[PDB]
Amino acid sequence: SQQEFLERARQYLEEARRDLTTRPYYYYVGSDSDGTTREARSREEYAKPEKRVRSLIEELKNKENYEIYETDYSWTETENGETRTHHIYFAYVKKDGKLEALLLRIESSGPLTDEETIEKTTRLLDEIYEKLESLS
Repeated sequence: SQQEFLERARQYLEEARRDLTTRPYYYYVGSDSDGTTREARSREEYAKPEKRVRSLIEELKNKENYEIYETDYSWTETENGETRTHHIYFAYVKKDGKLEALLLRIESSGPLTDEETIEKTTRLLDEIYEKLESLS
């Protein structure tokens, strides 16, 4: 059922929305149809490498009853020597009403400053949370 993964990613999204304007962070969480969930609350925990997930995605894009969803918002700004990067990737694959793979990557090199980007990232994290509640 991957309920563990569900709760872990819910908590990660909560903390991301909470610390959007507070502190850098890095959250990874990935589960497959076998249920093997791997997390990474620190950067170097997953900086050492999702392959089968994207391979199955691309294969299923081009047999049936599949519901696939993926979102990826990434923006970087390298100015004055500072390379502030931010990245959010979410994706779930569901073959024949059976969750085959779920993946979440949230990454923030530091606190956000653009009000527009803050609102966009909050809205996207909330959308991912609302979808994750539906995937239970």
